[PDB]
Amino acid sequence: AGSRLETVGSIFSRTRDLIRAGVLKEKPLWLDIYNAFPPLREPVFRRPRLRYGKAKAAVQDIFYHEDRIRAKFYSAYGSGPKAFDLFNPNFKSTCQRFVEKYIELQRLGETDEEKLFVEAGKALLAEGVTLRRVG
Amino acid sequence: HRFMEPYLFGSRLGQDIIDLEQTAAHLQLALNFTAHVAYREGIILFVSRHRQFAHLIETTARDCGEYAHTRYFKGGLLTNAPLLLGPGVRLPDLII
Amino acid sequence: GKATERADAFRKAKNRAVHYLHYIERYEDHTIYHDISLKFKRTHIKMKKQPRGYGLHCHRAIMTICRLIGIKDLYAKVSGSVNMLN
Amino acid sequence: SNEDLPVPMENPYKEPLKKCILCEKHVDYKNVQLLSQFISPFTGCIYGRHITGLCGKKQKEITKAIKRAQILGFMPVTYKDPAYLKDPKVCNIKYRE
Amino acid sequence: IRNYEEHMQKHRKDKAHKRFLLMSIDQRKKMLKNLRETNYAVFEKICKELGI
Amino acid sequence: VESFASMLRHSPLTQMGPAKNKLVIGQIFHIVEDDLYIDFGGKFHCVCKRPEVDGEKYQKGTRVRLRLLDLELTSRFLGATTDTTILEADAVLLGLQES
RNA sequence: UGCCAGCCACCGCGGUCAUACGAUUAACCCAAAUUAAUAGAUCCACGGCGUAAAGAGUGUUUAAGAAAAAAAAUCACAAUAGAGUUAAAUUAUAACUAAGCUGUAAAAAGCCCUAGUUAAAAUAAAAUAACCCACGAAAGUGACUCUAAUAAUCCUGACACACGAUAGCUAGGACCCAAACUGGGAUUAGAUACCCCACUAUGCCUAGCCCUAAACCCAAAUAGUUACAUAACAAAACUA
Ligand SMILES: [K+]
Ligand SMILES: [Mg+2]
Ligand SMILES: [Mg+2]
Ligand SMILES: [Mg+2]
Ligand SMILES: [Mg+2]
Ligand SMILES: [Mg+2]
Ligand SMILES: [Mg+2]
Ligand SMILES: [Mg+2]
Ligand SMILES: [Mg+2]
Ligand SMILES: [Mg+2]
Ligand SMILES: [Mg+2]
Ligand SMILES: [Mg+2]
Ligand SMILES: [Mg+2]
Ligand SMILES: [Mg+2]
Ligand SMILES: [Mg+2]
Ligand SMILES: [Mg+2]
Ligand SMILES: [Mg+2]
Ligand SMILES: [Mg+2]
Ligand SMILES: [Mg+2]
Ligand SMILES: [Mg+2]
Ligand SMILES: [Mg+2]
Ligand SMILES: [Mg+2]
Ligand SMILES: [Mg+2]
Ligand SMILES: [Mg+2]
Ligand SMILES: [Mg+2]
Ligand SMILES: [Mg+2]
Ligand SMILES: [Mg+2]
Ligand SMILES: [Mg+2]
Ligand SMILES: [Mg+2]
Ligand SMILES: [Mg+2]
Ligand SMILES: [Mg+2]
Ligand SMILES: [Mg+2]
Ligand SMILES: [Mg+2]
Ligand SMILES: [Mg+2]
Repeated sequence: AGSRLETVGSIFSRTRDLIRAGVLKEKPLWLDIYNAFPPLREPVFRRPRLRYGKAKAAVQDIFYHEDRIRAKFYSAYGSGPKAFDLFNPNFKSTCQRFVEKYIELQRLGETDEEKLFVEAGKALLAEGVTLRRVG
Repeated sequence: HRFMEPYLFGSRLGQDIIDLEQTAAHLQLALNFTAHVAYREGIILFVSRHRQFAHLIETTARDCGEYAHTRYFKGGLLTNAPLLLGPGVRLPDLII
Repeated sequence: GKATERADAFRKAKNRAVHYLHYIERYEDHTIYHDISLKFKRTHIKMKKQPRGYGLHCHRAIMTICRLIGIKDLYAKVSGSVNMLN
Repeated sequence: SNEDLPVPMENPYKEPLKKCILCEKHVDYKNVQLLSQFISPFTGCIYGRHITGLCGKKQKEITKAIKRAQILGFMPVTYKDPAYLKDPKVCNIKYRE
Repeated sequence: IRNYEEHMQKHRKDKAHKRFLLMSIDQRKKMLKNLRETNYAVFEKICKELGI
Repeated sequence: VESFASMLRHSPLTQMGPAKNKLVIGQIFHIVEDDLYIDFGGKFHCVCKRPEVDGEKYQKGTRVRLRLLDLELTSRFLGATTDTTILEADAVLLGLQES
């Protein structure tokens, strides 16, 4: 009638083996689609072993040079007066504007962090935004 | 989960980010496979045990003309089909 | 298959047997492809490939399974526990 | 060629670790006031970590400093010195309910 | 080794230091044997000077 | 065609940084007698109680202001291989959105 | 025939309806041999050591053997042996008041040279800190201070050297308190036991011996891997 073993192999592997054996005389309709279009990974059962020892995960942290600049702004001025809005795909945050002007300012050849940070704050003040320093 | 490591682009401040490039490749085959089994007059069942989209998924299957099962799943449904449903029952050819 | 009566025990076992089916590859339909050495729980069973002439020199339970699968040339040695289920 | 990929850098948002009350400060067996604030005024017992809140380094030093003053003759043993009963409260235990 | 012997002569019933004294002698004995099988000229001078 | 990596860099979520103490506006999508299910654009929905002042104007689709503390509440207990999520988020109400 | 007479290589049979004893019919298997008895061929571990028989109480070293890629002297805290010291409690002892005081599920016995309060040596033991997890090779160590001090330029190793809780022995000193043995009371059919009261060896210091533990984290030392893979249970599996 069929095979009900989950761990032997994929559904494709068992179906074509039974058909080749001669027990299943009616080819399932989904089988033809599978041969033409195979998935990226064949569905083979594998036991979720727990990781022991010095082995760690290979997932990398998502960090950018922008994040380093954002840390200084958040540490000094805290959260900006503008309210973050995640519904707008093209939203421009106050911190993001600070980073963008920070990148443009450092293209002039300035290396000192203090000069870059102070001038960016003064430049933002010229645009009308509020940068009340925390503490 | 340990098996989802290859599909993860990375982790952002302790929050995992799924690599959409691999999602697009998988979703392209999934939709392509779904249509073909529907083209050949195949039974498609929507299964989702989540009590926030149960009505939406149930209505989605009605519009498509296909079947949905978002309620409690009985133990011997797909395996012991003849006793649960009826003497001669055609098993679904695809489950979503 | 387990039941209160021996006659009912046979009936349950037969019907439930066809639900669990394997496909065993047979090199030239007379032998396994290569020598296999495995240790399932506490049962050590070692099987070896053989030519056509010398066939079916294995444990009496293995010979019964081999004739059903179709293998006609095999050598098997069972070490450790000889429990039928294992 | 893609410059949008993340770089392997340490976390820039690592908030500095919390400092204990007596961190970077020198405890002593001669200042009774500092040692007296960590003693129950009614009984004279020494509070644990879950009440004092000090770290693992300044808890042992306070314990050793207190016991040195007990024998050398600088503070009472079975009660808190009443002269230092009005010092600011640092422990997290409340008796009156 | 000389420091342990001075300590042992005072505190006779100490057993932790007596174990250290015996192991220190054994380690020096092992190292002297290794030196002898590699550089005999240096081993003779060390043996004569230290009184070992 | 814009590469997926470029999308994350300019996304508002990445520009937010740490989720603690961030002023984020949200929209209410479900109303109970005392609980307001608010969606702030994150993965899950935060739950807050109706304030005693101007409580009659908190209706479906109304925009409010939130202070995110944890993007997703999740903790680990002993004997648990995997953390037990709460499928919610933690936030507080600072008032209604000033249109 | 009726657990009788008897049978069996192992498991077993016979206790008035035995395919197992004895006889009969029939059958099976060897065959000029068959069966029994004793020797021999063969047969244990290139397998195992948390729970099964099995990691020896600990460390160093000799004989011996490994090295082969890389890399590695540690460390706030209660190691140890000396010297000095005492906070809280208890007792000798004195004063005062009271006639009772101790004890149990309930009592008796004991005490009345007693109890409460105030004043107070010696001996012994080390509240809270400790919801910390440090030191030592192990057994062990956690009141304070000082002195001396924790091997190896950083592998394995015995029957050899050194050590080893507690109980026990020999000699001297100490004795608050606890306490095998012993005596009394109670319980019980009996109680040379559990429960109550008294007291000794002894627990303590100095010197010597004994060398035993569920000395158990029942998991040997040094380098490693998370691959392969669930007997059961427990503290996941494995390689050199
Ligand atoms: K004490
Ligand atoms: Mg057997
Ligand atoms: Mg006979
Ligand atoms: Mg008869
Ligand atoms: Mg017989
Ligand atoms: Mg007979
Ligand atoms: Mg044993
Ligand atoms: Mg054992
Ligand atoms: Mg050993
Ligand atoms: Mg040994
Ligand atoms: Mg040698
Ligand atoms: Mg001594
Ligand atoms: Mg009486
Ligand atoms: Mg008295
Ligand atoms: Mg006396
Ligand atoms: Mg401890
Ligand atoms: Mg050592
Ligand atoms: Mg050392
Ligand atoms: Mg050695
Ligand atoms: Mg001893
Ligand atoms: Mg003793
Ligand atoms: Mg003794
Ligand atoms: Mg004698
Ligand atoms: Mg004596
Ligand atoms: Mg005595
Ligand atoms: Mg006594
Ligand atoms: Mg008696
Ligand atoms: Mg022990
Ligand atoms: Mg042992
Ligand atoms: Mg051991
Ligand atoms: Mg060893
Ligand atoms: Mg070592
Ligand atoms: Mg190791
Ligand atoms: Mg089971």
